[PDB]
This record gives sequence, C-alpha cells and structure tokens, in this order.
Amino acid sequence: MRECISIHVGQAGVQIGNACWELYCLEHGIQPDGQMPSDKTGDDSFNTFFSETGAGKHVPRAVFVDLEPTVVDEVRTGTYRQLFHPEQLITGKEDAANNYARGHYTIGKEIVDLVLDRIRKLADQCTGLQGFLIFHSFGGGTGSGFASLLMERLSVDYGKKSKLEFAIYPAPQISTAVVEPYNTILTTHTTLEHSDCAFMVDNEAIYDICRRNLDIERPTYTNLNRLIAQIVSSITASLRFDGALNVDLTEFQTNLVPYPRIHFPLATYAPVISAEKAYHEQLSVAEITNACFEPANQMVKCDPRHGKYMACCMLYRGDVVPKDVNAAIATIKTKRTIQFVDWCPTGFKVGINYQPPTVVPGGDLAKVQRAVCMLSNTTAIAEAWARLDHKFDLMYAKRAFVHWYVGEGMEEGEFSEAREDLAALEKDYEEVGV
Amino acid sequence: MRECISIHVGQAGVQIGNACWELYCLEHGIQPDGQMPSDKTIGGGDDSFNTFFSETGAGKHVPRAVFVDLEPTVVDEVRTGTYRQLFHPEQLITGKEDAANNYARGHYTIGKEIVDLVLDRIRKLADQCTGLQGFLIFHSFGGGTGSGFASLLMERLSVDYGKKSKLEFAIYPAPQISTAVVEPYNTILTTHTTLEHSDCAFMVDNEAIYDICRRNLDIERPTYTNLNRLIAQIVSSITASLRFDGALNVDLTEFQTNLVPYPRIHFPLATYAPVISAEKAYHEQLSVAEITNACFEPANQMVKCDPRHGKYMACCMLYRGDVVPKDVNAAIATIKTKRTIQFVDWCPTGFKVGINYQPPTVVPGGDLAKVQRAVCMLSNTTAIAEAWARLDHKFDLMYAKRAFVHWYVGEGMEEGEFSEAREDLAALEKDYEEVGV
Amino acid sequence: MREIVHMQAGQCGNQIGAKFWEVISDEHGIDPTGTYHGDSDLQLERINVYYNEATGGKYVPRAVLVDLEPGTMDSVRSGPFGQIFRPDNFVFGQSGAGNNWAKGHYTEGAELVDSVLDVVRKEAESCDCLQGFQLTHSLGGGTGSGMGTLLISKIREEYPDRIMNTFSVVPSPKVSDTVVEPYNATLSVHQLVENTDETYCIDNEALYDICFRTLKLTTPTYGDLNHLVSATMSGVTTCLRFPGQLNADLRKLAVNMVPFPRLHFFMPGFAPLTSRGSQQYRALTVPELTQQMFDAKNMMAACDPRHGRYLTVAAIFRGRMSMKEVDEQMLNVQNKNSSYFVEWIPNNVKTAVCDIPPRGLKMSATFIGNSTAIQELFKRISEQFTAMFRRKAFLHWYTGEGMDEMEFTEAESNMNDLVSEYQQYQDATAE
Amino acid sequence: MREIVHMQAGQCGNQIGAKFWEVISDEHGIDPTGTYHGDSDLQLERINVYYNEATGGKYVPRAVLVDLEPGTMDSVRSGPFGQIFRPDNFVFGQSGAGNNWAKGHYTEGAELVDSVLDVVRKEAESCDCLQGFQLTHSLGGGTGSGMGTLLISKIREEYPDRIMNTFSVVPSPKVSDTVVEPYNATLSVHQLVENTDETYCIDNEALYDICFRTLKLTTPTYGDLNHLVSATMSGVTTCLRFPGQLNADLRKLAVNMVPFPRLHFFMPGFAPLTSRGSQQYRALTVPELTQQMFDAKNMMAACDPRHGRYLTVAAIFRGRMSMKEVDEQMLNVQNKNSSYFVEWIPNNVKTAVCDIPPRGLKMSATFIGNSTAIQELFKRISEQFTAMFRRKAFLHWYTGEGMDEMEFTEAESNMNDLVSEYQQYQDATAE
Amino acid sequence: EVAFRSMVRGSGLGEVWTHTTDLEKFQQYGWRTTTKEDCYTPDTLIGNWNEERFDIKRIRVPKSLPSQYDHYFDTTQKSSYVSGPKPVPKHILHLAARESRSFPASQPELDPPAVKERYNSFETTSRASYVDPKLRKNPVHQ
Amino acid sequence: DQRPGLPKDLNTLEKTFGTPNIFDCSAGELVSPAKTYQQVYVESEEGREL
Ligand SMILES: Nc1nc2c(ncn2[C@@H]2O[C@H](COP(=O)(O)OP(=O)(O)OP(=O)(O)O)[C@@H](O)[C@H]2O)c(=O)[nH]1
Ligand SMILES: Nc1nc2c(ncn2[C@@H]2O[C@H](COP(=O)(O)OP(=O)(O)OP(=O)(O)O)[C@@H](O)[C@H]2O)c(=O)[nH]1
Ligand SMILES: Nc1nc2c(ncn2[C@@H]2O[C@H](COP(=O)(O)OP(=O)(O)O)[C@@H](O)[C@H]2O)c(=O)[nH]1
Ligand SMILES: Nc1nc2c(ncn2[C@@H]2O[C@H](COP(=O)(O)OP(=O)(O)O)[C@@H](O)[C@H]2O)c(=O)[nH]1
Ligand SMILES: [Mg+2]
Ligand SMILES: [Mg+2]
Repeated sequence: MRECISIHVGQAGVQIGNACWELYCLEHGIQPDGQMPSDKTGDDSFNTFFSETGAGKHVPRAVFVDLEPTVVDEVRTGTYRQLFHPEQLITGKEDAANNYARGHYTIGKEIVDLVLDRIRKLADQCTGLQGFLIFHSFGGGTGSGFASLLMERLSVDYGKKSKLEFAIYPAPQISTAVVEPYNTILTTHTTLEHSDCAFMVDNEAIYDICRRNLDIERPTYTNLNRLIAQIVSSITASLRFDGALNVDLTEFQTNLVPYPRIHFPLATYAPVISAEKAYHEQLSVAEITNACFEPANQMVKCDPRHGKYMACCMLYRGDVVPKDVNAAIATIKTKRTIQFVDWCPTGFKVGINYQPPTVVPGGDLAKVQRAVCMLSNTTAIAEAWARLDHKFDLMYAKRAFVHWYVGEGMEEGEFSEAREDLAALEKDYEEVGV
Repeated sequence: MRECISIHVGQAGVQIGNACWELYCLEHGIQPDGQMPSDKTIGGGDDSFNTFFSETGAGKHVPRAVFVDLEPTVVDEVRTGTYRQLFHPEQLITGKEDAANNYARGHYTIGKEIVDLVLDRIRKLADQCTGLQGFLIFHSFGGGTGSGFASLLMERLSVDYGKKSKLEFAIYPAPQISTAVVEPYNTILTTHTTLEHSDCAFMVDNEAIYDICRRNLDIERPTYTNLNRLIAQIVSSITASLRFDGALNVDLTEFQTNLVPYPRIHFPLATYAPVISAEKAYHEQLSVAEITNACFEPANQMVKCDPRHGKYMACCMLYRGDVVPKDVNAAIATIKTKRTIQFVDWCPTGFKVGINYQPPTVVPGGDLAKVQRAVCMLSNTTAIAEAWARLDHKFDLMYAKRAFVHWYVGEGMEEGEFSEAREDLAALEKDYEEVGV
Repeated sequence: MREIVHMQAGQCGNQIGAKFWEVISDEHGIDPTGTYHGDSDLQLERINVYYNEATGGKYVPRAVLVDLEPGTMDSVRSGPFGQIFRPDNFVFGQSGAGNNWAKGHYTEGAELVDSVLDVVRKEAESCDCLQGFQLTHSLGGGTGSGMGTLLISKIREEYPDRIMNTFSVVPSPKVSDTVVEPYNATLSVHQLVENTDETYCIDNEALYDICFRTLKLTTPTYGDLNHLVSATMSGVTTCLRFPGQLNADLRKLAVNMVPFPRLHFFMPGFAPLTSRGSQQYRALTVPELTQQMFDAKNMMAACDPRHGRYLTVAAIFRGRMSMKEVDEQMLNVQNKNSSYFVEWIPNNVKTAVCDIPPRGLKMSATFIGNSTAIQELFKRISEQFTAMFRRKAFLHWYTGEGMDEMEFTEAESNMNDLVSEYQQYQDATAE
Repeated sequence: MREIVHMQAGQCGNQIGAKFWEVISDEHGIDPTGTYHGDSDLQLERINVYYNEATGGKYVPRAVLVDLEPGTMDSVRSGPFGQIFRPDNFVFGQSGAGNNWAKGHYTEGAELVDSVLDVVRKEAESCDCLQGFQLTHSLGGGTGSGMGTLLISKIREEYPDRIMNTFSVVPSPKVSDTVVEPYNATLSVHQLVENTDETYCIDNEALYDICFRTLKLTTPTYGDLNHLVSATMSGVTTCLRFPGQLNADLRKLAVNMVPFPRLHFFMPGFAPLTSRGSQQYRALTVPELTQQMFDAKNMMAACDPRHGRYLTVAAIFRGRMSMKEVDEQMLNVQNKNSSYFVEWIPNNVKTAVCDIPPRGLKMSATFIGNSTAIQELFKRISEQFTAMFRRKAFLHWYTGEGMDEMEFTEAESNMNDLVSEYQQYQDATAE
Repeated sequence: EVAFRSMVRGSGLGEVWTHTTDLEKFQQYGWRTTTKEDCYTPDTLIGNWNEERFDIKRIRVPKSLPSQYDHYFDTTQKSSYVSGPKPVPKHILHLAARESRSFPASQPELDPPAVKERYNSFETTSRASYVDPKLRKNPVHQ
Repeated sequence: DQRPGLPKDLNTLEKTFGTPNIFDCSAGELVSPAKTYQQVYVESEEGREL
C-alpha cells in the first residue's frame, strides 16, 4: 500500500542506484535473477520497492534514465541484467557535456515524454505511492537539466506526493568539472519551487569519513555509493519494516521544512565503523547519537558549529530501547556545542525500527546492532551557497563559458535570474538564522 | 409427491443449472455418482429429495431437469465433467446450429425442429410424476436459445399443460454492463411473448450481483460461477418449503396467491441476504432482525433498480434454519414502522412469511459462509419501471434507423413484430403506473 | 459438431494458410505427420471442426489449396506441416494469372473452377453441420483476388446461408509492391462487398508497424506476419473449438457486428503482444490487454481508427479471467472514448470469453472492429484506380481477356457507394 | 447494560488499545480464539460492558480501530489477540496525515470520518443502554489529534448525553520526539476542553520515570508502558465491570470529581507497583497502597502535585479489604496535607472498593487526580506555541491546506483561559 | 492526451515514434535505411541489441573462460558487484525445437514452471469450479 | 586487511559487533503477574500466624 518510485538521473544517479538496488536485493533476500531462494520458512517488506509481476519474480520500481548510453548500458550488461525492467533503463544517444542548456532545452525534450510515461505506468501499477526518490548530482547536464525538467513535469502532473531528492552537491575546494558553478546555480532556481525535501551529500565528506572511520585511504566511488545506499535504506526502513513509532515519507516534509523556500537537510549515518574499531567498541545508543553531531561525521563539507540547528529527524535502526534515545537527546540539549534556533523548543522527530542493518559481502561496513540516520535541517548550508555564489560571480565577471549556453538556447538573463534567486535564498537563510 | 420439473434453456440456463444441481446434491446428500454415500442409509423420513430426484429402484437418483442448448458445447461440458453419470443421457438435449443471438433463429427456424424432442422429454418426465407442482424455467433474455426458443417452449407448454406453475428466473441485461448488441431487440421480443405465458418472472441482473459480490462477499473480480451459486441459493431457498419440512411451508400456489395481485404484475425481486463472507461472517450476531434489515436495503437488490423510487406491493419472506416466529414478527413490525420502506395504500397485509427447519448448506467450492439463519426476500414492487424505461430507450434509439433488423427480417419474422413488442411492453409499463398510483 | 472449410488462394493465401494449419495443429496437439500427441481431452473434443478422421490416429485438415501455377503448391507441400494435407485438395493448372485479375476470373481461373468446386463440394458433403467457409487470399493478386472472388461467388450460389469470411490481405499506402494492385483490389472488392458476410482486410504495412514497434525484430521477415495473421484467425475461431464461459461463433460475431449487410469490413487485432525482453516482466491482465487491444497502432489495417468512428466491436478473450472486470473495462473504454463510438448503438462491444489460452501464453484477446476508418483505404484504392484508369494505363492486358471497361466503371460506382455509406455513418446524428 | 464504545486513533492509540484489550481479555478470561476458559462466573456476569457476542458464544470487542495508513493497524492484527477484533472495525485509509493536524482534520481524515461515524452508529444501535465512549490518542501526534478530535466533536453532536472519557498522551517536557507537538496539542486541546466529559492524560517521560524508578525494569520498551497504562485503564472501570462493597461508574466519577465544566483533566495512577527484588520484602496493605498512590513518583503526567492544589481525588480500590481502612487512610492523608488540598471542598476524596482484584495481585488501587498542577503543562505547551507562532514556523502546511491564523489564535486564547481558570481556582480561598 | 494510446514505444536507444499521425514514419527508426544501426553483431551496443541478446539463440550459447589479458579489461562495475558465470539450464541448452508459440518471438522456454503450468493445464471454469465437492474441503498436494 | 586486529577466526559479516540488549523481567510479569487467585491467596496467608 506504501510504495516509492526511485528515479535515477545521470551517471552518478545510476551508479548510486546500482549500489542501492544491490543493498535492497540483499536486505529483502532477492537473488540477482529476481527470484527468492524460497526455503518455505511470510515476508512482505519488499512491497515498496519490488513489484510482484506474478511468476516468482520481483522487479524494481526504478527508472534509470540518462542521455549518455554508457553507465546504463553497463547496468544493462552487468550482473543486474535479468532483474531490472528492460523498458525502465531509458537512454538517449547524445551526451549532455555538463551543459544545463543541453540537458534542459535541446537534448532531453524528446525523451522526457518517454520517462514520464514509464513513471506514469509505474504509478498506475502502484496503489498508494508515498513519493519519488530522485538520485542525481548538481554537476551538470543530465543531473542538472534533465532532473530539473523532471521536477517541473512531475510536479505539474502529480503534485501532492513526496519528491525526495538525493543530490551530490559540489565540494568546497575540489571537484571534477569546471562549469559545475554554472550548472549548480541554474539547477536550484528551477528546482527550488518544485520540491519537498532535497538533501545533499558531499564527496569530500564521504572521502573524510571513509579515510577516517573506515581506514580506506584510497576509496573509489563504490564505497561512496554503498555509504549513500545505507542512508537511503535507513530513511525508508520505516516504510519497509515494522517497529516502534514509524516515520514515513510524509513527516519528512512537515517536520524538516519550516518555510517553503528552505527544504535542505543533511544526512548523517553514523555508526560508520570498521571491523577492528567495532570489535574494540561497544556501540550503544548514547555513543551513536553523539557521533552524529560531530563535524567529522557529516555527509556534507560544511561547518555545523557555526550554524543553528533548525530541526532534526532521528531514524534509529536495530536493537534500540526507546528511553536511551530520549536520554541521548536530553544530553544533546544540555550540550552547548549544538546550538538550536530560538523558535524551536521541540526540535527532534524520533523514529525507531527493529530491523538490524545489513552488510554487503565485500565492502567496508561491519555488522552492527544499532544504526542512526539523522536528517538534520540546519543553517550551516549558507556557507556552501555563499562559496558557490562567489565561484559563479568569478566565472561570470567576464562571461566565461557563457557562449555554450547562449548558442545552445539559454537566454543571457537566465543566469541573472538564477543569481537573484540564490541571493533571495541567502537572505531567507539570514532571516531564518537571526 | 410434490415434484417440480426444471427446464434450463440456453448456455446461461445450463450453467445456472450446473450450479443449482450441485447445490441440490449437497443439500440432499447425493454424491455426484447418483447414489447416497450414507451406507447405513436408515429409513426414518427420507422423502425430502422427491421434489427434484426420483428412485430408479437401485439406489440411483436421476434429476427432473432438461438441459437445452442449440450449440453442442455447454451441454457436452456437463456430459464430460464430473456430473456425467448423474443426469439421464436423454435429458441433455442439444442442437446443431446455435441461435446466433437471434430471436428469429431461436424462435422460428432452428427452434422448430428441437421443440418437439424437448417437449417429448418433458412429457416423459411429467409421466414420471405423481402430481407435478410446477416448472422452473432458467434462461437469459440476452438472446438466442434463451430468448427465442425459451419463448417457443413456454408457449408450447402453455398450450399443452395448461394450468401449471411456470416460475422463470430471467437473466435480464444491466443498464450498462452487457455483452451483446442485438440484446435489447431480443429482450423486447421475448418480453412480449413470455408475458401471457408465465406466472412468476424472478429477475436477476448481472451488474447487480457483481455489486453484491464486490460489497458483501468482497469478491472484487468474480466469475459467473459465484453469480450462478448465488442464484442457486435463491432457488434453493424458494424450493426449501417443498423439499424440507418446516413450521410454515410456503408452496408455489400459496407463493403466487400471496405475491401477484394481477396477472400481468408477475415480476418480483429476489434478495437472499445473509450474503457476507466467511472472513467477516463469524464476528457478528447474524440475528433475524439483522438479516431482515439486510434484505430491506436499497443496495442489496439483485436487479439494478432503486426500490425507494417505487412502492412495495407484496413481500414474501422465506426463512431458513433456526428461526423462531417471534423474531420474525418483531422484524416485520420494525420494517413496517420504517418510513423509507413505503407500501402501497391498497395492501395492508403486505407480508407473507414462511419458516423452514433445514439450514442452508455451505458449498466447499464457494465463498458463502456456513450460516445458521437465512432469509430470502421476494418483493413484488413498482421499481422495475425504470429498467423497462431504459430498455425502451435502447430499443427506440436503435429501431429509429433500423439497425440490425435485416437479420430478423430475412430469416422468418416480419418487420412489424418489433413495433408490436414495443407497444406490448409500453402497455406493461402503463399497467405498472396504474397499479402504482 | 460445427464445421468450417478452409480455402487458400494464391501465394499469400497458401503461405498464411500453411502457417494457420501449423498454429492450430500445435493448438490441438497434432504432429506434422498427422497423429494426435496432445495431453488433454479438450483438444480432441472439437477436433472434427477442422480435421477429418483418417486411418489410425491421423487427422486430415479440411483445407482446399488452389492456385493456377504449381510453383507455390510444390513448396507449400514440401515445407513444414505440408505433408498433413490431402494430396487431392491441391488443385492447380498450367499457366498463371499473376496480378492479372481478368485471367484469374475469366479465362485461366474459370477452367479450374469445376475441379475446385468438386473438391469443395466433396468436403462440404463430408461435413455434417458445415457452419461455413473461410477463404484466405490477397487483394492485389491474380489468383488470390480474381479466382478467389470467383470462388466466393460460386460458393454463395451453392450455399446462400452458410457463413462466409474472407481474410483478405489488402493493399497498403506505401508498400505497393504491384503496379496493377489498384485494378485487382477494386475488381475483387466489388465482388466481395456483395458476396461476403465477413471481410477482415489485413494490411502488410500495418503488420510491419505492429511487428516492429511492439515486438522489436528489426528483421520482421515473412513467416512472422504469417504468424500474426494466423494468431488472429485462431483467436477468431477459438470459441468453436474450445469450451468457455460465454461462447460466440462466427454467426454470433456477424449478428453482433454487421448493422446493415454492406457494412462488413473489419479490423483484426491480437493483443497480448510484447517484446522479447519484456515477456518475463509484463503482467497479462485484462485492463492491460484492453489497452493494447484498443491501441491505435495495434490495428492490422493501415487505417487509423482515430480518423473515424467505431460502429461495432468484438473482443474474444481466451483464458481464465473475471467477467466483471472484462465488461467493466469495456464500459470504461466506451465512456472514455465516447467520441469514437456511434451514439445510436448502445453497448458497441460484444464480448466472448473462452477458457483456453493460446499455446505459450497465459491470457489473450482478439479484436474485431467494424469502424468507418476503412473508408480511408477504400478512398485510397479509388483514387489510385481513377489515376490509372483516366489514362487507360495497363488496360490492354485486362481487355485482351474478354473484359470491357464497363466492369471497371461498375467497380468505381460500387466502391464509391460503399465509401458514401461509411462516410454518412460517422457523422449521422441521432436526433 | 452499561456499554462503553472503545476507540483507538493514531499509532500510539492503536498500540495502547491493543495492549488494553489484551490485559482486559486476560482479566475476563477470553482466549485468543474468543472463547471463555475462566474459573469464576463473575468474569462472565458483566461481559457485555466491552464485548459483543457473535455466533457460537464467542466475544468480539466493541472497539473501532482507526488510522489513516495501514501500519500499526496491521501490526495489531498480526499480533496476539488480533483476530478477536471485528474485521469490519478495521477501517483504514491509504494516505497519511503524519503530524499534520490540518490534514487529519480537513483532508482525507475528514471523509473517512463518515465511515467511522457509521461504524459507531452501528455499535451504539446494537445496544440497549450506552454508558459512553472512550478514545485513545496522543496530543502532539498525527491522526490522533486530528481524526480523534473530529470523532469527539461529531460523536458529542450525535449523542449529547453519554459519558465521554478520552485518555490521550500529552507531550513530554524532556526530549522532543515530534517538532509540531505544540501546534497539534493546542489544536487538539481546543476541541477537548468543551467536548469531552473527562480526560486522563498520559505523559511518556513520567511513564519512563515510573518504570525506571519504582519497578527498575532495565529496558521495558513501549509495550510495558502500554501495559502499565492499561492497568489504570482497567482500574478506573472495574467498579462498572465487577461488583463490590462500593461501586462508582464513569458518570458517578465525573460528577464527583469535576467541580466546574472546564475543569476535567485528570492524572491517573496505578499503585500496587513493586520491583522484582522488593516484592518479597514489601507488605501489601491498604495504608501502603495509599502511600504509593499519593506518592508523586506515581504520577502518569508531567506534573508536580507539590506545585499546585488537588481539587479532587478518586480512589478505586480492588480486592477484599475493610472499608474504614480506606476511609481512615484518606482522612489521614487529608489531615496530614492541609496545604495541598482545596479548602472550600470538605473531604474531596471519592472512594470506591470493588471485590475483584486484578490478575496476580491480592489488593490494588487506582488514583485519579484532578488538580491545578496541569497548569504547568498547559503553560509549557502554550509558551512553546507562542514561540513557534511568533516566527510562523511550520505554519505554512496548515495555511496552505486551508486553516488560517485566526483558528490558531482562538485555540491559544482558549487554552490561556483554561490556564487562567486553573490559577484562579488554585488561588481562590475558602473565606 | 491522445485517446487510443496504450504506451509510448521507444526505439533501440532513445527515439519515440509518433503515435498520432503517420507522415514521418519512413524517417523514424525502422523504415529509415540511411542509418547504420541495423547491420552490426549484437555484441555492439546499437539498435535493439538488448532484445537481440534476450533471444533464445544468444541465451543458449554460454560464456567462455576469461582470457589471459582480462585484468587490462577489468571494470569497477565488474569487480565490485561480483557475479559468477551463469549456469544456463540443460532444458534450455538442449532445446531440440521451439514448442507451440502463438505470436512472433513469443518464447515460452524461459518461463518458470509456475506460469508454464497455468497454460499447460487446460483450466476451464465449469470443470474447475463444479468439481466433486469432497476434494475442495482440503487442498491437494503434489 | 583487518585480520591481526581481530581474533584468529571471525567471519566479519557473520558476527554482530556492539553490545546486545538484555531483556528480562518486563513489567508484564510485575504489574499483572500470572498467578491466578488461589496461589496469591496461599502466598499471602503464609505469614499471618506470626
Ligand atoms: N557520490 C558519487 N558522486 C559521483 C559518482 N559519479 C559521479 N559523481 C559526481 O558527478 C560529477 C560528474 O558529473 P555527473 O553528475 O556525472 O554528470 P552526469 O550526471 O553524468 O551528466 P552529464 O553532464 O551528461 O555527464 C562529479 O563531480 C562527481 O561528484 C559516484 O559514483 N558517486
Ligand atoms: N448471471 C449469469 N448470466 C449469464 C451466464 N452466462 C450467460 N449469461 C448471460 O447471457 C448473455 C449472453 O447470451 P446467452 O445467454 O449466452 O445466449 P444463449 O443462451 O447461449 O443462446 P445463443 O445466443 O443462441 O448462443 C450475457 O449477457 C450474460 O448476461 C451466467 O453464467 N450467469
Ligand atoms: N502478409 C503477407 N503478405 C503476403 C504474403 N505473400 C504475399 N503477400 C503479399 O501479396 C501480394 C502479392 O499477392 P500474390 O500472392 O502474388 O497473389 P497471387 O498472384 O494470386 O498469388 C504482395 O504485395 C505481397 O506483399 C505473406 O505470406 N504474408
Ligand atoms: N505509550 C506509548 N506511546 C506511544 C507509542 N507509540 C507512540 N507513542 C507516542 O505517540 C506520540 C506520537 O503520536 P503518533 O503515534 O505519531 O500519532 P499518529 O501519527 O496519528 O499515529 C509520541 O509522543 C509518542 O510518545 C506506544 O507504543 N506507547
Ligand atoms: Mg553523463
Ligand atoms: Mg449459446
């Protein structure tokens, strides 16, 4: 009755979806061919991610979409070939070349109807859809233009239902591309007004977490995507399994978004640990709650102590006794390092689930009794917005890399409008903070 | 001694009879082979099956039914399935060509050769009787053998047997849910012919039983088997007075004399209504007042018409099981004091009740629960005038430009028979307003 | 125990008839030698409708193959499932018509008419019920069109009441393939419209469109089109062969379909159709079959039903399903697309649910549509005919056989009359 | 007949109702198959108060379980004592309010409330003398503060003569556990002031303190809190259920406690409470029971009795005990504590002793206390409401759904009037 | 929203076909012969290579051992999400002939026995429901 | 490589790390113990003679 549709936009979204669906098949006991191992000895928790087209086979409620047919072709020829729906792996022909204009105006206008028809068929098969989980990046092209185009063309059709966004936000001092400031400025102006909860995960933050808490000095994107897959599994395990008081995709909007223009929390899955450290540790509720407010165990590279906490959503998973959560939150409230905003005496949404987390054979995380995922709305993101504002101003001072957008179809004033929208967002964050 | 002959004509009739006779075998304890597997048997009083079965003198029972269809597939399904040795091979009457949803083919040309053979078989069954209680005709108004040949057979029976009970159970079309195009032509033609040759015309609607199965039994996607089982339960509740001993036994003659006020108002409504499923059946009291109030509900009629738009004239209440008369009297008093149930001004004594000892039996291949108390409500009222008007609307808007008429015209029937039938059913409607006012 | 005699005329008729007799023999569990190897009894219950009993467990198809040249008869007998036919039902001559309707209907066809009528009379008197005749041929050919319509006329003269349906591979707008195809098609349909009870009008370009857009297969070849046509023929005739909840034979379809006797040109459609990669993932449900059945480019006629208005519709479902969902979906599609159905016929959709799914599938549906969109095909053939005829092109071949231009002018008049009847019904108002 | 229609709304309400039905079926001897296997007929003598005899002499509770999503509803059905509930009374939605009082009161919560009113109309019609209605929900939550208060309003309109006793869980001073608790709590208590006859508020950290201190329990999770509240649930109805020396029904308790119609928020308390190790060291007598009742560590609400005045005390004793034991133990408490009781009500303790103790206890006692100590909890919730409403945080959901700021201001003003009435009757002197 | 559309149909990779009108259908994919994405082996990733590799004639042949110089061709989404070689079943590899199909490319060999039994057992409603009412009070076991 | 920090044999993904939650003497056997009425009457009439 309670199902979610996972749209994966861009190469990063497709690889995140690879890790996420591997984890989903693992924790629901689904082989890569789509079959249960039977074994006789009533599980039904898959009926939020796996449509049971009745033959003994379960198919995902996922739409992989991309313009470049490389990473989706890797999925289509890889190990999860006989599991995904063949007409749910939508690919274009041309790439997008980190161009918001080529992802929103030129290449993607002939394929948006196809991806929306697949989404419409999935929703018509669905029977009480909570919402969509859209995995993408603000790097550019498909993840910037096409994902935003999906935001308007899904909000104008459906509305109402949740649209949770998993953005790979650009890092402060490092990145891969160069026009990511332009793409990130252009994405938010068209994505902000049509969204419900759009939270961000940063590459430097995962690199620090993997190098420190996991002792992976040379981590690839596989560890990053697995570590985000654990976050999404912990954010939907309340919908999937039973437990204590449960937080579905409806309270995520009304408990984390105080004002309509500010919907930007931060993830924090923080019993992140390796085998030796977990062997010598006795991981308990107070420790795993105190490990979530540390600036080292943050999923974005920002400064949380130079900011005021708006709201928090605790998602506990495993052998969690409820009063230990309340004692941990009481200790956090008496702590001075964590600062809350004044118009918020009550500021936590606590939800406990009984299902222990699952470990992937071959990986980095260890099997642990307890898990905590914070969804924390704070005012610390204004520093990141200000530094990308500075990057955009430096690149737009003498019209660097503008001719591509202008010749592709983007109007010159669109950059100014997105600049004004980000300036309004900075003023909104300042007014909230004061 | 109180014996009835069942004539199941058409594919719908054959399928409804296939459900009805397995219900009868389950009720009387007869195995599908034809004998009683009671082994110890014991005499006592064991003549309850004589309404529908006859001794062969060797322990086998053959039913008093004739299965008629002009095409050889739905009867051969019966002859091939597990109820093969139960039926006598001569009662399974089949043709060569089907009547092709055509009243003319069913009534004039193809129906003219096999009518003599089926009349001969009915003659043998009537000779194998010690006093015939009546005929139970089962057909569909949808078209073909169930519409043309049924009218031909009942007019031949009216010529031959004369004064006899002629209860029919008609599959009337729904306002929207139907599977044919020339079906309103077939209905308009058959309601003109079977109006003066019948005495009770119990009407059931496919969409209405669909809504019943979707609401009460909560069968979202049912087949014809469930609908046939519900119709069989209705017919079993009707014939329970003839078959099993009870306190107040309402036979066919008592039923008609208490039901029909006029000879052309012989069109009642049936509602057997403990109809809830075995899941949500054993958490409720299921009292006599409860099941009577379930019968007297607008969204329980098994023909698609709202009884609040009309006036009740007669009601017959057939109770089944552990039913005491004081609860019957209290329930009837509450129904009479209810104001949304309007009775017509000229019928003060609007109820005729009758209680049978035997409880309903559960069919293991079905979905109705093993209830202890049952009531089947048969009301003669004026709420079917809107169904008649919808049928007239369909017939008029097709007959305005003479669509599909050439199949009837060039194969027997003349052109003006449609006009005559429309005039006859308009007169029937006018009769219904004269009785209603 | 009904009977339908199958007749194949021409190269197209012989090829898709051979595919038909492959598919229904696989349905009834008959090996290519002729014996019965089925595992059930419902296959053998109604095997007499198309197979005459022979010595032992052999089962001879009730098919008559006719073509003036032996070039396709030798191939259709030597191919797979070709040794099951009776060798006496393979009538052939010396010369060939070859897109020469005049030769197929008047000079070379007329010599073989006596022999093929003797064979068909032999089969019909071997029958004991004889529900009707099905003829498979192609409009736009010599032997299929001309001699096929001549056989249609002779069988209508012999038996004026037994049912008759022609499957009628029809010309397409852009495939063409023949320069005298408008002449052959017009002269054949002039006979068909007055001498046929059910014309089905299957289109080659439409079949390519279905087989490529729905089934992928960038090499859609020839036997695949034969397989699609055979699937539709089997889905049409399945109620005569198998038990079901609500059976409907060819005469029930004709009565519920044809409002007026000249409006009998249909649009076939088979719709549990899915791609090779999508078979293990798709759910064969009744609403989904209804959607694919009423899908516009799932029609095997090249004419779009959106450019018209449906008069009558038949849906032959096969498999175990729920009647409530079936007719509820027909109610839903009528109330949604009420602008594409005539307002003066209520319940435009007849239903026929049989309980035996086709082999290899769980649940199927066959579509018949008597839409007024086939007037586009008729107008296309009319305009090509009047483009060729106004310059007297290719007419000496036809007039050297004993034919005059009066027949061509009559064919113009009859096709234009039929166009007028289809034209006025899509816009005639009730009141 | 004295029947109470029971309702569970929200996740907390559904779980605590399931635990209450488990413990009351344990008290009345009903097994998970709905039959009776008790030892004394006194369990059967007044089954009709909450159960409903089906066919075969089985018993089904008169409980309406409602939630906007199938969640805890399915958990209750799959758990123990789940098949005893009527499947018709498992009314559910498909959407989700989720801490969204506007959505639980004006969206899909407001259309399924017609079905819930129909269910309670059937349950009340199938009775002879209804005592009243009780409902379990949670202020500061989702659907419990939404559909729960809507149900209270509509049922009070339908039957404005029956005793209405909401239990409800109020928000906790320590921890947060939901951010919109002040908004939902104010909007729910604005309905609960004028509609409900009596409310027995539950507070989660008070339950945590009473589990950790007076029973140790290490980790009792949520089910044992539900059990320890269900003890008081049965405790203040056991005079209506079982006979005894002095009987006090719900109406008698309501008139004997409530001084003025606004003043009807009580604190429950169960006090044969022992730890595991001290149960063999403690002696169970009526003075010890009264000591544990009037102990401030047994208060189920976030309230300090020392910072306030007890308006009225109700004491439901269970077991075989003397009468002036109870009478003198309340006389002694009143004489020892003259500064914590209101001076204008002489002997404000209402005592009632029943003859049947609960399971496993020789004697037991339930304390229900109407005080002015609720003022601190309500001024906490009011100041939190003002703190959020000054900056209009989390208000856009409610306003963009359809309520306005006027409703919030009226709710805040009404609850401030309630606080002012508490302070006025606390500070009012006798003469 | 057009009326008689069931589902928009995509091309081998990205192109959609105009379901409304048939005017450019000979320059859409398929009928277009100026292109080249039709005459390659299914190893290459153009055309409907997925649907060609989903065919029986490519499933029946199994994969070989990895070559010597496969470490130069190892991939992150081949070494992270590790997969064993697929043990193609004997009832597929020893397929003598295609059994009774119904439409082109209607391959029922890959279907599991749970759905194969549904059409291999001739399920008719009257016989299936009006069976002896003593075998329906308890289920039958294999 | 994670081996010499861990013990000699430990199958990493098979052993759960952290502390368990011991579950004894819940309030269901403290608030309302299952001791009927005759048993608690006997256990309470023990004593009284002294
Ligand atoms: N966390 C994570 N981030 C990734 C991964 N792969 C790519 N990225 C991010 O994606 C950015 C590169 O641009 P993409 O988002 O991949 O662009 P795209 O979505 O493929 O769309 P195009 O413009 O057409 O290439 C890098 O800066 C990375 O931060 C991944 O596997 N995990
Ligand atoms: N309730 C119910 N109605 C049925 C059943 N079978 C057929 N019908 C009705 O019958 C109508 C179709 O006409 P048929 O009764 O099958 O016609 P026929 O009696 O077989 O006679 P022919 O048309 O000559 O074959 C449909 O509209 C159905 O409503 C059934 O099993 N139960
Ligand atoms: N769909 C389909 N069309 C065919 C087949 N064989 C021939 N045709 C078409 O039939 C037309 C030629 O008709 P033809 O067979 O030569 O008629 P004949 O001369 O009487 O044999 C051509 O346009 C072909 O496209 C076939 O097996 N399937
Ligand atoms: N005593 C008790 N309280 C609970 C339980 N589950 C949730 N709660 C309380 O219920 C409040 C939240 O209400 P909620 O269940 O979300 O309302 P809903 O959204 O309508 O289901 C919180 O303050 C919890 O303290 C439980 O099992 N027992
Ligand atoms: Mg890319
Ligand atoms: Mg029939």
